[PDB]
Amino acid sequence: MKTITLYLDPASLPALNQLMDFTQNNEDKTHPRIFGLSRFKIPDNIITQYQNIHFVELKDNRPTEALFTILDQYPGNIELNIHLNIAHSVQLIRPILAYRFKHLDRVSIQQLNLYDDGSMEYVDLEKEENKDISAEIKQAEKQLSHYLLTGKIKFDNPTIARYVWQSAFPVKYHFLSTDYFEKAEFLQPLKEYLAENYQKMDWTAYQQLTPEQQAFYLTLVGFNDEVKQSLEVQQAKFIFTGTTTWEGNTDVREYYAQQQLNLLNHFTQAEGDLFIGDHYKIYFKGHPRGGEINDYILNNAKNITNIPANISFEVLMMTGLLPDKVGGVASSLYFSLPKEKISHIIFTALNNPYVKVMRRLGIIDESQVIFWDSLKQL
Ligand SMILES: OC[C@H]1O[C@@H](O[C@H]2[C@H](O)[C@@H](O)[C@@H](O)O[C@@H]2CO)[C@H](O)[C@@H](O)[C@H]1O
Ligand SMILES: Nc1ccn([C@@H]2O[C@H](COP(=O)(O)O)[C@@H](O)[C@H]2O)c(=O)n1
Repeated sequence: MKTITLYLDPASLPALNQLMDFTQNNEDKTHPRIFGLSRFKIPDNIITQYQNIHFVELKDNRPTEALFTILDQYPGNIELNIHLNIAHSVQLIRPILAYRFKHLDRVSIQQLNLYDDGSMEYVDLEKEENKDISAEIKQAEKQLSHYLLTGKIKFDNPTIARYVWQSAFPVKYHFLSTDYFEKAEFLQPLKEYLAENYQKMDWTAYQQLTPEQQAFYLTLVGFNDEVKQSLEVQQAKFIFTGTTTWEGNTDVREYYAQQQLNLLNHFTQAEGDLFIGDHYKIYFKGHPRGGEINDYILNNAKNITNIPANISFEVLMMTGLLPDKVGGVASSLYFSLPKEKISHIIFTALNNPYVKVMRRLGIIDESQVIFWDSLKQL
């Protein structure tokens, strides 16, 4: 019948893996594709090369009703090939299942490919440390079953629910950390349950594409020549990475802005706690959703070369353009960065789930961790 490919992600890391999927499968100009990537604008010159190509907005972590207008265009039996954010998988598939409900006879779910949002999945798993994971799976399995038959979301364990899709669909997980599932002893039943339905995110994907596909991908992720040449400088490089807050609260937005500027100053100034040297070129790699937090850095910093916030950090590792050193606020980008390039990771005590994930992984050592409120105003 007809296979329809849906690419869905309100965040960054899954959309990045999914655009690699699109690249590897881009010889096919007619395969039906729906792009719900909040953080990614397919270039119009590329859009015109394709047909059966669609775009849907996401709101509240899920495709809007406009998804239905698009699917209505394929009146035959359709099998949906779905790519999702793991943390948001339940919401993202919500409207698809509501469409399926109305068109049971002709609409099926072929397969799921799922990708980590990032650290969030691991932070949340860390909170599941003192629970019977075995029992939790079997309960989530049952509750997923009720979701698929009523369309109603009710989960006793919303975290573990994100990993029981194989009880209903052919599934593949792509993990930022397969080492997490191995080292976290409490999660062994999960690891075993997932069996061979998971792999690690493959960062070597880009070097195995053809030159034409490589340029194609860089055009998807917004990685222009200007940025390429800005990083090829004949000098040692430090990239300062920013963060963002998921709180529209103005006072908090400005606080993050103020603290992050102060953090940079600890890195780049002589009097700083994290002073790196005088012999580094300084770059700002802002969070893609930083917004006014990113603006605050640019407006208030000096001798700083901006790498536009929209380019994901991992693209620099695709293209072998990693700097000498990287420091900043704890980020999903630190999970896949070679350990030799970590200057310092800062967290926004002993029982911080995020500190624990990164301690478990070897990303930060037995080191007395650095919170950003623990730093003097320079
Ligand atoms: O919406 C994309 C981002 O979601 C963030 O998670 C939010 C969530 O969307 C919101 O509804 C509420 O639950 O707060 C969460 C953060 O605690 C993710 O953190 C981010 O990675 C994106 O997926
Ligand atoms: N400063 C930053 C922060 C995040 N990012 C991208 O966004 C993703 C999610 O990062 P966070 O965990 O910081 O939200 C990362 O994997 C990275 O691709 C970035 O490219 N530069």
